[PDB]
Amino acid sequence: PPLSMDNGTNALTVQNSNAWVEVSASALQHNIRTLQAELAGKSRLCAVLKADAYGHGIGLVMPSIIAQGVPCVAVASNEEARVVRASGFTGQLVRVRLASLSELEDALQYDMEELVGSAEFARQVDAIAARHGKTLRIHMALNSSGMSRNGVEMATWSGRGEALQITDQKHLKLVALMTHFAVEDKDDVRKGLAAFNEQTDWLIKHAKLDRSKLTLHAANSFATLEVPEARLDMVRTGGALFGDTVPARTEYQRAMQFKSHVAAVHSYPAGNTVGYDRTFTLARDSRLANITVGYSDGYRRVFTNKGHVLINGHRIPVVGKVSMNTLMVDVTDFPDVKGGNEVVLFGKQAGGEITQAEMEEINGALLADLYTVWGSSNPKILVD
Amino acid sequence: PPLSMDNGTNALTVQNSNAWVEVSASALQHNIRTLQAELAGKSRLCAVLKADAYGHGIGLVMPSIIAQGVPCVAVASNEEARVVRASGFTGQLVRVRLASLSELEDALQYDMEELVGSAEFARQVDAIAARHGKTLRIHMALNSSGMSRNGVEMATWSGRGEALQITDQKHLKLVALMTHFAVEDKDDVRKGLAAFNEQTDWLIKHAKLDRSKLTLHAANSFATLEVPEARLDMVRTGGALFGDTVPARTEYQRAMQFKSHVAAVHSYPAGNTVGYDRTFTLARDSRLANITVGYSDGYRRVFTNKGHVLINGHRIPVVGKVSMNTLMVDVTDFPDVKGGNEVVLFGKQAGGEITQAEMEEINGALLADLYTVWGSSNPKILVD
Ligand SMILES: Cc1ncc(COP(=O)(O)O)c(CN[C@@H](CCCCN)C(=O)O)c1O
Ligand SMILES: Cc1ncc(COP(=O)(O)O)c(CN[C@@H](CCCCN)C(=O)O)c1O
Repeated sequence: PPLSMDNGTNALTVQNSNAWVEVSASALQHNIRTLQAELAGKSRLCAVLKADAYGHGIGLVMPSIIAQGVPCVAVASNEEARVVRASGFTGQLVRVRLASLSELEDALQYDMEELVGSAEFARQVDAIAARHGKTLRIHMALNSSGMSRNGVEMATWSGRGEALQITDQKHLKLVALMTHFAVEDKDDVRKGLAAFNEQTDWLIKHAKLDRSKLTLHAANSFATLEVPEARLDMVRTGGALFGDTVPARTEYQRAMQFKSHVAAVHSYPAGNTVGYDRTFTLARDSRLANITVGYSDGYRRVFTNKGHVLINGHRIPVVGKVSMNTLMVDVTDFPDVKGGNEVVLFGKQAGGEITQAEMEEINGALLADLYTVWGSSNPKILVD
Repeated sequence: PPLSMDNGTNALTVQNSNAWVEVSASALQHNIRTLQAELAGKSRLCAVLKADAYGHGIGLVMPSIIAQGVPCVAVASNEEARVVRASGFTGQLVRVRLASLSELEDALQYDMEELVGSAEFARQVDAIAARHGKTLRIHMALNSSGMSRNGVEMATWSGRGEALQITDQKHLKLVALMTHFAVEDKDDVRKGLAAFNEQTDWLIKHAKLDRSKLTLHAANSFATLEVPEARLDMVRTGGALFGDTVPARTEYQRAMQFKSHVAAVHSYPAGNTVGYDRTFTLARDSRLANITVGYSDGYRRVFTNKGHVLINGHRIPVVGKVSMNTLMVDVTDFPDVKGGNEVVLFGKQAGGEITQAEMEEINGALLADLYTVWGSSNPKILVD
């Protein structure tokens, strides 16, 4: 959780960092490159890079997005925008959530295209562009797939009207329409798509604006890889980039490993308890590892008496409550674990693996919900 | 999360922050002044400032610590220490968890007193001081309340022996004995104190130790407040400083509020469902507020269709799965809610209140499990 950053770059080493997150530079390029070919010049790529690149370091990943000349980049937070631009990405850059107004105003300087899903929203945002002399480009979000989140519900006549006035805006230039698929099911994406289609068609036709000057973009990762017809003009892909997408497509390589150190290993007696509130009772006569990681560090409380790490290839049980900065793990079966070893909180360790599958199960929600904040709470460090 | 930062300083402002953590400098400055009094100058005070000050900004909490002549600070990570010193705090600086050697070593530059819990750990560490020409000051950790965590187990001769060789180390000034308590409970905390006493007595004796050179220091916050006799030479408080301690002690004030904005408000019709996986169906023609905060932001997935947030003092419910960046709430009952409105996700807003108790409920862990990380994934902004 570095306390000094210069556009995503810290001064930290693996040596002097307590727990760290390893972005694989290589897996990255292999993922970009693979998508780029699978897509096949039938579609463009926005690399979906919000959440600081899903906890991978927008600043760390920007090199490689530039490297594989990816044309487009989605962000969410204003900083993500500053950093992309400050990397020299002279390309298309779009926000993939609604902003707040003040926020959006600041953003103006970064020349980002802004998402709009409502006429009242549109209206204000317009007066903000007028105010600065600038012309602001906008993606119109359409609730085609049923998210009820960013975009206008073009299902009812009200929406269709709201949609019109979004385009009546004299200081906003319209340049896309979009929806985002809501269920990761083939059939359900397929309806979403059929809807997005009529609604685009409808709005294009009836607001006498023209195809040629818009990009229509609905496909997320799962959508791109599974319902390719849903590709259309451009796709925005987070997960797949980083190798958590459809578990079956194993050509998409994990980009992020989460790791800590072993502080030291202590002995304890039969009948001791471990961590707050005496949750675990020591069954035999034990050796424990003080691992320099906690919930402060990201490794959440919910892993209490449930989770496992890897050390020296060894699958090793988390024991007792997870303290704020220190994790306790039973090495009582593994005499070969020693001070300064390397803990793998998530990933593979020559032999072993902590599965995304098994961590999600413990957590109660998807893995992003953990790793996008592991990102925030530790140093991201480039590798391969 | 600011992507550029200096010692925990950022050019981020409530205007362009998408969500953010407000640290109340009076809530702080009060809380310290309160302890310092309640203590009566009869017992020394460490500001336990770990996890970047329990997610409050450590480089933020510092200038007040310095100005109130708090003599000691307790940090966890190396950066935390760098920043304490960067800030001009000059006095006693201990680490409250075993470090791993590489990390311990890097830290030598900051003059920190290091926690030590076993003979082997000690000798190793002796080695490093040795190599460096330094005399490292060490706090011995006892397992008196039986956390089984950093503390040498003194309930067993072998362990007892370990203690003794920890003290036989040539290159380490042993300068405290401490332990930490496992149950926030008047009785269990007492047993542990009584234990800790005989063990400190014993060590001082058998190791032939100048009592006037040791700090005997055991009490956390709860212990300090609820069990005076455990104050001994010094205490170690975080929660209290931040107003997250014994709910009953209301003289200690919350120093943190969690906050975000309304993106805009969309009319979605009955029958629509909200967010990934159709988790929620609209029983009525709704007005849904789009909030520029999400699980990547720290506001985690556990709150799907569970949470409440305040706008204009209104208890408004989370609807649909908390997405990565945006959060959807139901303002159909609350037409005062417009775009741009400030949102409390945790705290108080004119007359309403999002209680620690009600969030812990849904989380399943103490509030620190959430908010130490809110700290990390959001900019912290000083107030009052
Ligand atoms: C509007 C939008 N466009 C593109 C993407 C990229 O999708 P992908 O990562 O699934 O390829 C997202 C992901 N944001 C999701 C994360 C979905 C979790 C799956 N990785 C959210 O808001 O929760 C998105 O919200
Ligand atoms: C060794 C030690 N000493 C003192 C404290 C300060 O406790 P206080 O916050 O009650 O003043 C801690 C905090 N670490 C704990 C406390 C949780 C914070 C909730 N109060 C942990 O690792 O969960 C600690 O690990």
